[PDB]
Amino acid sequence: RMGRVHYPTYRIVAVDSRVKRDGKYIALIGHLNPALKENKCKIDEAVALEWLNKGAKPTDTVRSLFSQTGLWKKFVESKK
Amino acid sequence: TVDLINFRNFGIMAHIDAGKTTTSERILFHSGRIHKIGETHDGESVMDWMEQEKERGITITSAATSVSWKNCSLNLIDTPGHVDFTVEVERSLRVLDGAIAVLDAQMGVEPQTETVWRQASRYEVPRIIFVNKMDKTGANFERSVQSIQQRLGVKAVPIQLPIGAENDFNGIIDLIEEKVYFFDGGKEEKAEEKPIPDQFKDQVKQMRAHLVEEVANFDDQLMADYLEGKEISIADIKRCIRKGVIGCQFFPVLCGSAFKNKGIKLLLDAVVDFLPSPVDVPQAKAYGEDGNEVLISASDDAPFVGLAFKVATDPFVGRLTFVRVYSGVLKSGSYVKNVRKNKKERVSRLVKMHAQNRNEIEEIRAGDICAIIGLKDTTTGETLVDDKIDVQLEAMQFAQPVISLAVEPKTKADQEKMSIALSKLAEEDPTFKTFTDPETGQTIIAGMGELHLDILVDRMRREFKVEVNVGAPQVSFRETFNKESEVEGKYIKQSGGRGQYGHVKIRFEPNKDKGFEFVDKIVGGRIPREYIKPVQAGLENAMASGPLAGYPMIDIKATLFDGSFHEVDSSEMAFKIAASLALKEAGKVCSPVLLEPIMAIEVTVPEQYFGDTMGDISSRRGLIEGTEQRDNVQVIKAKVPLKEMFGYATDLRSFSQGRGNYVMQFSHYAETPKSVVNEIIA
Amino acid sequence: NIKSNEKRLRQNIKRNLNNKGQKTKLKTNVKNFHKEINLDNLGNVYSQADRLARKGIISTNRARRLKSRNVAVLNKT
Amino acid sequence: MKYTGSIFKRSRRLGFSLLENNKEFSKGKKRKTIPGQHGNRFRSSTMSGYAQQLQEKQRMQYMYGITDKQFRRLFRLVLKQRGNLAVNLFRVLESRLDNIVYRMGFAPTRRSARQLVNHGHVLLNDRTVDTPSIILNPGDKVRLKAKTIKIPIVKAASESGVVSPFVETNNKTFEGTYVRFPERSELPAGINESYVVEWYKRL
RNA sequence: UCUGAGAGUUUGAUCCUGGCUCAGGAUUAACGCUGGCGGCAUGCCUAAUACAUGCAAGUCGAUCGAAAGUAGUAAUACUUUAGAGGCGAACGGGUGAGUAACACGUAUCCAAUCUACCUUAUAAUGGGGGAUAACUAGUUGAAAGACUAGCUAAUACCGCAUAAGAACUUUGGUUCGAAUCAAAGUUGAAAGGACCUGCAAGGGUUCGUUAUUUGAUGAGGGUGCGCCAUAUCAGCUAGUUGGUGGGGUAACGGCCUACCAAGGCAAUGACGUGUAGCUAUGCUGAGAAGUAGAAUAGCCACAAUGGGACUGAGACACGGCCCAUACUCCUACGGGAGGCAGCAGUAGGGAAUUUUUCACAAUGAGCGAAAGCUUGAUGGAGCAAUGCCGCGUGAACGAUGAAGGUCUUUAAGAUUGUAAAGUUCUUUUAUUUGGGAAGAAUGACUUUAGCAGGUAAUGGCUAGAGUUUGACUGUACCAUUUUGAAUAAGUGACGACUAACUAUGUGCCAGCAGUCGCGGUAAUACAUAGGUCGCAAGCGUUAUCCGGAUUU
Repeated sequence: RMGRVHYPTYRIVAVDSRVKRDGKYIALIGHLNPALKENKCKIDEAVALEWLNKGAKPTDTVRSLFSQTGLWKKFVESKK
Repeated sequence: TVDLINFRNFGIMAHIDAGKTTTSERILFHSGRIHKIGETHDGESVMDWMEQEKERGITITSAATSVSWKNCSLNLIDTPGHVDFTVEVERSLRVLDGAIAVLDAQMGVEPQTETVWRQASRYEVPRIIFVNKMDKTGANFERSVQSIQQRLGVKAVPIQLPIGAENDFNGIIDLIEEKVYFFDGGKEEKAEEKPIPDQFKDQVKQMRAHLVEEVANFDDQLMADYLEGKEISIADIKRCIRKGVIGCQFFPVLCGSAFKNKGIKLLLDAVVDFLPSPVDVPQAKAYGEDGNEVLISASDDAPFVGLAFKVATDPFVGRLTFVRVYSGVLKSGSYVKNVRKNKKERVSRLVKMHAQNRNEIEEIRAGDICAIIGLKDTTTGETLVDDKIDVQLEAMQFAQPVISLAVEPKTKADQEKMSIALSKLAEEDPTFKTFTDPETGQTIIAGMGELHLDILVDRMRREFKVEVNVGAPQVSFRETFNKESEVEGKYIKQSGGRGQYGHVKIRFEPNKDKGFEFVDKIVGGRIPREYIKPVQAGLENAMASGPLAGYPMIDIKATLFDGSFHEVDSSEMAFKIAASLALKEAGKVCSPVLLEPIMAIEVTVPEQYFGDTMGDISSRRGLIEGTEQRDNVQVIKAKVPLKEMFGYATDLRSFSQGRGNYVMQFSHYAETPKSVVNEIIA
Repeated sequence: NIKSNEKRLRQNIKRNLNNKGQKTKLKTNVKNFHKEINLDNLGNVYSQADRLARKGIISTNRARRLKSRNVAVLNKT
Repeated sequence: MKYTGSIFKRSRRLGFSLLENNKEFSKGKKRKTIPGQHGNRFRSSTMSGYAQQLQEKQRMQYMYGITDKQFRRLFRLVLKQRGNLAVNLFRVLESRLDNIVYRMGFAPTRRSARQLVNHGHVLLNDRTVDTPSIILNPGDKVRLKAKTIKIPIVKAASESGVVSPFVETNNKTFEGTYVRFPERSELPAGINESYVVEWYKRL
């Protein structure tokens, strides 16, 4: 994780699965704070579409969060 | 996994040249049926390297050597790392629970077996007798048993007898069992029993008489059976011997020639049967730390308890701490604490150290001896507890060596790294002390013969890569010269931006009643009072260095008879500057006599080797014309000079075969003869 | 540490031998074409080298370069 | 020192007091000279602007029981916002918990207030408070954790004190509220704050 | 709202040029005295010196033969890997010796570059053959193993045929060094597995194979400008420079080769030498600028030293392969095994910088459909006053100054000092008893209902509930939770530079110091005593760069 010990942080960041954490990437989609979870997340809701449309699917641990936000419903429109 | 009846902690504790090293070597050779030793077949293909006794004993000693038998696994230890030492065997017999001492058959005065025998007699720890020499000259059984019984008086009960002379040994007798025949030579790898003939039946009856006659103190029903004559079963009589052993009042003797390796397995059977198990004997009754020093013990239960006794050093690993696991089946890897020092000593790997390799066992059963790796702050005496149990300190007797050798290395950086190594060595293996005196800078070390310092230099150079040569004892002497009449101290120089002057005349009188005192014989006041006190101190600052070499001038009086100075000149320091000048000149004329430190030597002697000791003392310039005995043993007091006692230590050690030790005390300082003062300067 | 590296140590040698065989027949066809230039040799080179270009032995770039350089001398008649 | 344990010496040397005046109660001589033994006719050896700047700095700092490094930290945070920093330093210093605690009439001395606060005898915003190093914000209350309301000192000194005009309190329930920022002309002070501003050259 | 502090010193005195030190912050920091406590941050600057032991990337049986087991005459349901085969081991992780040059940084062009695996659509997933490991057998040996014959299977290998589209060459459309679009010749594809519906029938469903088409990703390539010092380094250079043909690189190119031809770069500093990881930035300064480039992040560099090559989309590969060299280890001397600049740890050096630690709970990666497995990345713990920060050693009454030190040296009196003696209040911390969360509602699994090209079904997606994963922790926090100020102060200075003075001893002596300089009988400058001040759980001491310093 990043940020502070006992106060973790992980920015929702657009990147391809090639390198380590906190390095080269393409776009900054947003951020989520697990230290206080009340169904809220910093999401641009627009750039994430461009990130998803060029491959490089996000980290597997955010799929439920994006479904809660409502991004999968509008993303699966391509395969419809 | 194992039953505590099978696991046993025994050992061999014997005098060198009696076969102790040899018997340990060959026991490891023929008992190597466990892969940790494996010496039985893997020592025959390889050539055993024989270098010395020193290096082999250093690199083969294993505080935990486990060997496998039919049902009972043993754990042995070879403690004696010197000619003979008391605190090492103290720690060992304090942590171990089985003693096998061999008897000499080549120089049979038994110098260093008697000491450990008396120690065990005061310790009351189970001990058995075996003899390594049976097929060698001077190794007859009857003479040995008669001599030990007559001299030591321990009420030994030899059980098994050999066959043939002290060189034609060709068969083994067991008094309650059949006879052991030999198919091959040594190595005792084939076992078979045969009935006894009359030629041995006679001695069978004869020695069974002594065997069962003495056991009358155990289970009087056996005495009734002996009165009746009905045959006594082996089980009950052997249980009686077990009771005698645990009571530490009966001591059986075995037979066999381990030097050529005859009679090995029967030794194993006898020692595993006659000696108790560490589950049936209560653990060492040690005194706790609460304000009472009450006896406590965990009885091989869950609480892990351990007292550090051995700490060795090894490169690539660090500190290997040989400690006894008195109770507790602990885990490999934990953080234990000791209360007497308040630090969590790290438990990283609980290992067993073998002659040729190491083996870290995951868990060790209670009542065992083993090493631990790490333990960066371990001192002998701390209690290792982390299962919520109070600490303990077992203390009944301790001794520190006084046999002193004063040496010095040959290089300064060599001395520095020697100090760095010896501090750690003292931290790990307490068996000697270290003194540094401000005379010139010398290491006064505590030794036990030359072998101790040889072990020192070996363990230093083979590990730390140090070049060092030992030195000779160098000591000083006090000084006192003749009472002079007058001295002429002149200070003439135009320096200091002013006038420098001083004219001193002192009759210098040494005294032995009181210390230094200054006397002013300047009645007319030709010198100022304010100029007296510094130059006084100058003599007090010059009483540390004489005119010859700087020998201590102690308790000497000064009386300023006459003096003069310059009214506007004669700086004060020049006075004291002159004070050392004139004192030298007349001091050269005075031809001082020395004062040697005379000491008292108390030697306890059995009054059978006093001739050599008395002659050596006479040669060492002493006063002896008789003896003064403590109503059963003679403790002679002798006045000795310190200048030659260092060699006299080992001379007395060798003259009495190491049987008589002494203690050094500071008597006083006495007048010297001319044969000492002619050596004052080169 | 490592447990299956020897698998690749023995795996590549036989595959390398097979690839050497493919390369050798390719070079044999190229030399045959170089001896004299005609349509049948070029066709044989195509039919026996396109399979090599299919798999991971020689990339298609080198194959294209080789056939272009062959059809050049073919058209130089 | 955070807990000097001896304030009368400082009062005698500085001629000032945290209260109005209670550090001279005729227990022997009532002398306004310097303490110790240095001669009653000597004053000092160097009396430049540096000396008086340091004297006023120590006066202001020891009037609040604060350490110098924390004072420098406070000055650093003061440099963030701008305005009339001369009186703003006083306003921010008074916003510390124990200062307003005395301004509430709770306890006569800041040291007593610190002793009360640290041992867990004060409640604020439903959270236990153990330090007076809290930057008070306009519109905040302070409770008393009614279990510890049985302290005799605060009960006795609630009425016998003086309430500052920029703070209010319902002393019957022993809870006070911060009204507005403090002012220079409403509190007893004569400190040349400009010397304090100029002296610290770390920034 | 914002941007600049001075002082001392050479001379009888003064001015002036010029130099040095002090008054400021700070670290990859150390030393001496000490010494409550939490959070955060940090911890080989030197020897790219060797390194003991264990751990450091494996995975796939829902890919295959062979081999064991649980129960079952047999079929079988499941767990396993020695091997084959597939994917991944080219990532992640560290270390700064060389490199003073398109390496880095920056804007760019690839009418010169590949891009497996992820996203988009599409021509499709046709048919045979021969193979060899494990195993069986025989030698050798301590194991180690290797060697030699026999049998097997596939998504391993090699052929047979069909191709949209591709590749290749001729004809015609067509471009700001080359490219579009038509007709033709030529030529190359593979491989199955799991599941459902069916009596068989076939079909469908999921993974995946092969030829494509799409972007994106990542890497490569050359140029503009910027990017250390040195003239006590004047000429450097021969594949060096250029044309032609061929080879070769992933592509373009003396990148290589055959012939031919002889310049290129330089006084605007080549070339040689010395030093050096670069960049965002840390620090200082108001700034122009100076300094170092520790964490952290991007790039290249190397992996005992030096050469090569195979493998695969991706290497000339931190712990793949061969050789040489140096070193090192074991051996029953037949022969083998090895590279901590991966994590801790050891030796040595240095003044000096950590424990031979707990788990994948969170994140990522690899494989697999998944239950899941590996993860020395990582999350933690612990040490280390190493730094920053809050935080304590209590708080309120209580003398003409308790005793006593010290001073007044002459007492009368002052001072230590409301500090104390004593009274009251209280427990951060401490000691004991209890409750004891969040970090994780993340991923699957199972029951419900719906959606979709679709069917008879099964599978993919979303909505709902339940199962659970926590190493940390008996953490934090609180609780008629017991006791009681109780369990808790140092370090520098006191002539002026820059804040606070007196006595005693010391007689150019012992001794001081960053500067002025003190001490030859009274030292406020030495030693010490009392008191005082400057900081603070730290205080001072030396070394580094900055400010002061318009002292480049």
